[PDB]
Amino acid sequence: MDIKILKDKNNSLLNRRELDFVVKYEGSTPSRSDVRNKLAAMLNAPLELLIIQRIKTEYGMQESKGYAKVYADEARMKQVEQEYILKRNPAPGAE
Amino acid sequence: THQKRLSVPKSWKVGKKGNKWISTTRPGPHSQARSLPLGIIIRDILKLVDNSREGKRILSEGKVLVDGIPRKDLRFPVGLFDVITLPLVNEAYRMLQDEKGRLTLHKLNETNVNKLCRINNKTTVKGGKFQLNLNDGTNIIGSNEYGTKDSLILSIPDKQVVKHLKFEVGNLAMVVGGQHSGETGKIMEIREVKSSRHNTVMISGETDFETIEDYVIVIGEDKPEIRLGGEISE
Amino acid sequence: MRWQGSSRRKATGGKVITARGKRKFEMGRESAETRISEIKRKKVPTMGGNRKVRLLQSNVANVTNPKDGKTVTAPIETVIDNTANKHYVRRNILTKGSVIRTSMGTARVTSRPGQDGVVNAVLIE
Amino acid sequence: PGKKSKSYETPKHPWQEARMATEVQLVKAYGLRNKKEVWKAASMLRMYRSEARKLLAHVLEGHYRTQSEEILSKLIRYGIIKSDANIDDILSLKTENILERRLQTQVLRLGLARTVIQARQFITHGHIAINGRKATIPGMLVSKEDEMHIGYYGNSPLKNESHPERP
Amino acid sequence: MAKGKYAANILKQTRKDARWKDTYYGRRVLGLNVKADPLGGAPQGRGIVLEKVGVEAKQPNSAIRKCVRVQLIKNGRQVTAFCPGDGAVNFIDEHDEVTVEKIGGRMGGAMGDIPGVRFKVIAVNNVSLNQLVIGRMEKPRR
RNA sequence: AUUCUGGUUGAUCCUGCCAGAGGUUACUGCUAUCGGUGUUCGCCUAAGCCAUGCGAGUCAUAUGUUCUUUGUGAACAUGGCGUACUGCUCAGUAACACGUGGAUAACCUGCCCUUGGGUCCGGCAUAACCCCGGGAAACUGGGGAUAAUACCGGAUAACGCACAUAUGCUGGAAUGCUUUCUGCGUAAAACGGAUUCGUCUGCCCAAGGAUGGGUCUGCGGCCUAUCAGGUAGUAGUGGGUGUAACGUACCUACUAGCCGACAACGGGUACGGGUUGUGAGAGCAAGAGCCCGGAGAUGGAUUCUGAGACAUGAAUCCAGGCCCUACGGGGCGCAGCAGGCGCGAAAACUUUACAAUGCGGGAAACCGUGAUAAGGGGACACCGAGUGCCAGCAUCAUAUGCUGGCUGUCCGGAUGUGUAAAAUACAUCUGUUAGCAAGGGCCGGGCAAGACCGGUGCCAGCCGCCGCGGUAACACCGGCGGCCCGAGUGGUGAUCGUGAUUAUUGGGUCUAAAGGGUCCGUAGCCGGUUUGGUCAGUCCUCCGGGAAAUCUGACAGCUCAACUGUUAGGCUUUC
Ligand SMILES: [Mg+2]
Repeated sequence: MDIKILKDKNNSLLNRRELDFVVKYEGSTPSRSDVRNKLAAMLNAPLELLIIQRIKTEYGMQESKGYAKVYADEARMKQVEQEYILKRNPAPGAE
Repeated sequence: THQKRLSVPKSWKVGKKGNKWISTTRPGPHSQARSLPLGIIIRDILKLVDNSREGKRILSEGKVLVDGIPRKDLRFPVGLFDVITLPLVNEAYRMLQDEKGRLTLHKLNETNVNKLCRINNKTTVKGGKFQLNLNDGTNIIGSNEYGTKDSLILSIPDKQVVKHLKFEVGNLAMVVGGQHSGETGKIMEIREVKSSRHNTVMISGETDFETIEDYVIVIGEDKPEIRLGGEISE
Repeated sequence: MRWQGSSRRKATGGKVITARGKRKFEMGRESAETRISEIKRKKVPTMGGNRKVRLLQSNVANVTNPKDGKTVTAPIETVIDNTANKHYVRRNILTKGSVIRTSMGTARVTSRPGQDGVVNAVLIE
Repeated sequence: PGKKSKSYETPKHPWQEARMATEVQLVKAYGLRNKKEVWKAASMLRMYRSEARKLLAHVLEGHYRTQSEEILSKLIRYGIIKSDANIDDILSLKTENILERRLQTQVLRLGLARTVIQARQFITHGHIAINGRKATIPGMLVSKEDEMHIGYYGNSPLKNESHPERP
Repeated sequence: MAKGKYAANILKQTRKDARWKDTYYGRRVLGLNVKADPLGGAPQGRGIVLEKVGVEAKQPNSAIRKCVRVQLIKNGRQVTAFCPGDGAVNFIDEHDEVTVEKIGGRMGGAMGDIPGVRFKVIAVNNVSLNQLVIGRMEKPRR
């Protein structure tokens, strides 16, 4: 599975990084944890800190849209991000 | 106090997508016809917050200012020539009406800049005051030098007078309606044509024409005193 | 309560068939007529928190001399006459445009007591 | 309300012998399925023809130049008319160009399948792609620029050239 | 029919009066069709069969046309209904529930050599009488 | 594609309709794999009646009380705001109701907005709680304690009279604001709450705006004469009354008008428009759904509360039906969402979630939301696909053959993307002997298809129309065969076109239906050449408008597609 990132705008009004990238996966659309693990090494973002909102794969060609995000605080994520995103994004040791 | 997707105003540039209501603007100081929500502005034009909840959060946390006033409500109206200031990037934007009568935003350079208003009805508050029918900011309750339609300029956020931009024959003028919106040009003849409706005005910039006095803004002496046009960012 | 809605035929006598009910904003109150008695008023409310003062009885007036422009309060004794109704003179009703009799002199009521809350009468010259 | 009626048209008398013969010949030649497909292709044809009539009535004005050039630019994009064409060339437009712009016709004349219906099944069964897009639509409307990049899909078995039914 | 420039009123009046001589427009505006027909604009109906009559055909032709006599429940209107197909009276008897529809003949009226009959059966006990005539459905015992 | 075909005749021309042929709409017979788009699915009968759940609730930074899971955590009470906005329905309404252009200098506005001020003394109930209950319930009593942005009382304005005082707007234009002050009657607030004591948010007030709504009038749009007079508060003047405000809206004195034959009054019908159907167009027909305005809440009247209502989740009574009762009494009306009975030709789940978009609540964190979104179900409308492909070989030229393999768009599975979470969709893989996935009408003419074989004998039947059968039925029934359409295909209405069969464009009227018996003659309508003047229709042009939506084309983006955004046009019209 392969990833290339294009847009990394940082919102000054919240102190978070907007991660936009193209998922050049092969065959099976990768899960959110796997895409987070791959996207972490591209910009030095921990799993608890790096957050992804969608890995949306298109028809036909094995290319997907990844709208990931980065925060300088997990409490900031819990204050801003929705609870379904926090559940959907597995924390270190999460259940 | 609702408004629907289809019956969105003609001055609202945002499309007709979604599900019925699109962010009902308050009563506010400005007219509802030439007004956009600050939530809709920050969620469509600038793209600093995508959700309505996150927009309400960022507004409520004192992060966006409208002429130095950090409004916490996402339904605040915006009129023409309004300045939005964001200190964290030094992003300055001005409400402008393009050639189709719609409201857009032009980016400015400096964070600190004046705002332009206009005179609409000079009344007399009791106490020897010449009330100018002000609607926003602070001002000066002045004298008979301040006539109707004089298009005063005032600082931000203290809103003190910078320069009385009184109109005469030949002075600059910006259109605020019709098919000539945004075609700023010099005044040619401001004729006080007596009639039951309202008077008229002659203006010619790039091309000459006749325009109505309620569709003219006295926006400068000979050149733009305010930062009229910067960068048209969607 | 009275109905002040637009209900009196069209121009011809064709009876107007109402398509709407008696709306709340078309309901007018009763003509609280004023007489010569103990000075009595009521703070009836109206639209938008505007409690209009309605007078009912009064034997005093604010007679206003026109010769010197001096306003002095003198008692009302009798309505001399009235152009509006020939019966209010007999009833001692105090409507605007009537003529009262005071201690200062004969005066004409120049204020509507049912809307003004006072009886302001101009002293006739 | 705001709903939509059909796209194609219908004959006033529905059993014209020579007209039905031409319809069956076009359907069998180009590998079509429905009579309404030919009807809708002729409806796009008469759309271009009616736009041509509306423009050619005036005989090109400050804004009619735009309305008369945008259609010609789009058709040169799609190539239904000649490359060195004018407004008037659209008036003499037959539906073979429209059927040619159909992707089944394009793949049939690109030699990616022996027969037209085999081109149909190859396009629908992911055997025809364009730069990674596994498009499965016979009714796809492609450009001349679109035509060159067309090929087998990288996942479909015909990308490997071992197919016996394939040439 | 005045051809002057300022004569639109006369042409409008004379077109207004001449329109009434058409049967269709006058009968549409006057509402004779809604007032007349038992179904009242309903495309089909539902009536209780009462009596069965094999009514005769026209003068040149010669035949017996099986026509049930049915009274509607929506309106209580008594009419005559023609039951088509071979074995037509075999699948319908007295006191049934049968859908009825117009025969669809001349001007919406009676069709063919059937005199005085304008309604036809289309289904007996909410099942298609055409399929019973064909032989793909069976008559319910209800 | 600006379309013709059969029928009256022994045969022709023709007037003339009938029927044929295409849409669309409603309903429906037969029948059937799937996806996409969104603005459809109890309108047409019953605006009939409703069991059940639910749809508006929120406020710890207003006050007050008991716990703790110690936290903007919950329960109770006083109190503020909100529920008058959305949502539904389409009865009434032929109307300033509506579309559209103006007006309000004739008016009200809680929330919101900016500037100018102020935020002053007090008084002290009554809540939950305590003690006792009454009551079948609905409801709800007494005594004891007490608080607030609760409520009451007091000081500095507005309101109305009369004045003098300078352009301040608008400007034909004061009648308003007013510098005003004068005296005469004549008023408000919570120095509340929190804090990081930085400040934030609230109360009163004045001016204005904005928002909401009332009022107002030029103009635009039904059938009807087998509907000719209608109107007395009706038409108007003065003075009043009430109103938020103008007003016969009501009252008084008076005048004798007002509308109508260029259609008043009455009947018929109808939610209006944006628009929709259809046609080459002129037109013609309907305006259920998406948006704007209107009205309605079982029929009806009346009223409280509020800035705003005569309130869809307020009351009161009458009519009407129904309902819980311990028989003393007490409720209810789904034209709010699913659902039920009834009704009929005539339509769904008593699913999911506040994730988003909005709304009210909160200072905030946030909570509620049958609004909204998400689905389930209904041959809704449109669009896109597939059930086959396939070389070689054979007869009766396209059917199963014989054989050869080959693909997975469909169906089933796996796994992840994915949504609030689902499902579909989406990607790889892989399941298939390509087998599971086609029907529907019709075959004499009109009209594309059989003069092939038995049946029946003016019978059974067919038949939009024409026309068939009493003995050789290409006609009818099974068969055989064939034809057209296509997950669709027919039926009956309707309606448009056909049809120049309503004709201004664009028809006829000697003999086919049709010139009035003749004639005189008003409104209407049509009008000589000609000089002089105007420019109202008209003409070119300008400026204010004519909401979006839907329409057309393209671009951009959904895989093509329809569809969403930008944009150039259209309509909006005919001010
Ligand atoms: Mg009140």
